[PDB]
Amino acid sequence: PSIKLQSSDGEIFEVDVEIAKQSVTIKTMLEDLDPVPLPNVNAAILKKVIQWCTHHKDDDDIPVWDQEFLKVDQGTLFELILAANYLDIKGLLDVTCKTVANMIKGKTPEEIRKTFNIKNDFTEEEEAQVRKENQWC
Amino acid sequence: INQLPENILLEVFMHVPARQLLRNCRPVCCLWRDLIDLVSLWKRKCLREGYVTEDWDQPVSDWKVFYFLCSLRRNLLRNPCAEEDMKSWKIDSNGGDQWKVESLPGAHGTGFPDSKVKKYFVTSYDMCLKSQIIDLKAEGYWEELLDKFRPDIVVKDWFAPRADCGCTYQIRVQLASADYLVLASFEPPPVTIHQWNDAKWTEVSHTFSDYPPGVRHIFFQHGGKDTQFWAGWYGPRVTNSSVVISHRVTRNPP
Ligand SMILES: CC(=O)N[C@@H]1[C@@H](O)[C@H](O[C@@H]2O[C@H](CO)[C@@H](O[C@@H]3O[C@H](CO[C@H]4O[C@H](CO)[C@@H](O)[C@H](O)[C@@H]4O)[C@@H](O)[C@H](O[C@H]4O[C@H](CO)[C@@H](O)[C@H](O)[C@@H]4O)[C@@H]3O)[C@H](O)[C@H]2NC(C)=O)[C@@H](CO)O[C@H]1O
Repeated sequence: PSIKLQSSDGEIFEVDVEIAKQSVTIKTMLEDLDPVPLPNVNAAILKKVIQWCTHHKDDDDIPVWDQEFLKVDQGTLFELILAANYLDIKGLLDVTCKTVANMIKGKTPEEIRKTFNIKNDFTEEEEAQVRKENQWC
Repeated sequence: INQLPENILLEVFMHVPARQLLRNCRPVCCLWRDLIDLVSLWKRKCLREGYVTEDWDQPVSDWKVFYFLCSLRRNLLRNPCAEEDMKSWKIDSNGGDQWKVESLPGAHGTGFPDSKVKKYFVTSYDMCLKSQIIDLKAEGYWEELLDKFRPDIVVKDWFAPRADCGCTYQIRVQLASADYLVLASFEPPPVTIHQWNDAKWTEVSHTFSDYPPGVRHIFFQHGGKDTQFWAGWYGPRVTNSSVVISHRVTRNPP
């Protein structure tokens, strides 16, 4: 009892509809509408999405499955949360985001800026920004 | 990473421990600092953590502080119900036969009104007093919170007699400065109760509001002795003692 989703680059994935429904933005797509197309999702992330959605087809910490599943490289993790937002799988969004927050833990204001590579925006107001709340942490 | 939407960046920040999110993630860049200091971060932290229901209905002058107070809010008294024997209590006086634990309801005693409570501390024929000295900063309550906001500190204790013997209950709870100087003192009159009583458990509770600034320790002490000079444990029984710092401040500096 299935539907066909089609990725931004053409690849068609066939899925049962109960699993596919977890994407709000294609449960709504399905109320309107031969394979439904998703041009914001390339085939690779489309699979990791349905791979996760099938794993929670019927349902604090992070599960271990969701941890091994998310042991991907950092750009795939970011595509994954953007796909989760696009598709409105509110579960996948929280697992992937929570994961990014755990990369943030333990790192300094610079060590965070390294492992994610953003450029230093302040001038010396970092002093005004660490100490502002570091006064008591 | 800053490739992400503002809403999504906020959701990541939600899952970051607040003390981390403020002293590390804020000096990363303006783009981050602006978002972290956004009230809707902390509201949604409280939301997700459960501190606030969507029918919240009660104003707060500051949600960052409010979030911490709620997260820290907890009984600072260790081993309050005699489940680890006598651990982490200091025994100021241990008279007669010693301080001793006893399962409820004990001889000539009544049951404790909370089904959760099983055991109780009990005292003997001379002065038995035990205490704890809560270092407030070590428990996470930082200074400017204590002096500039002054969240209501609430203290409770429970005590019952045996029926066949009279006794006396004493309790002192003090808020002490960094110098261990007393700045507020709950010192109710001692309670003596006679022999052939109903053995009923009784809650004592007092709320410290608008205390002076400079409280760094809450010092909690209680105990008693019987008033017939009897071998054994006919002095007062105590259990379920709590100290909790609530989210209500008396002073909203903004
Ligand atoms: C510090 C020191 O050494 N001081 C001693 C005193 O201890 C001693 O006085 C006696 O002390 C004991 C306890 O130390 C007392 O015994 C308790 O008595 C009550 C009841 O007392 C009367 O009432 C009953 C009628 O309802 C009668 O049955 C009874 O015989 C008495 O007339 C009991 O409730 C207690 O027993 C309960 O608890 C024990 C455990 O505590 C349980 O095993 C039992 O199941 C029971 O529930 C005690 O037995 C005793 O009364 C004291 N005696 C007197 C005469 O006062 C004193 C004697 O000189 O010396 C002091 O210096």
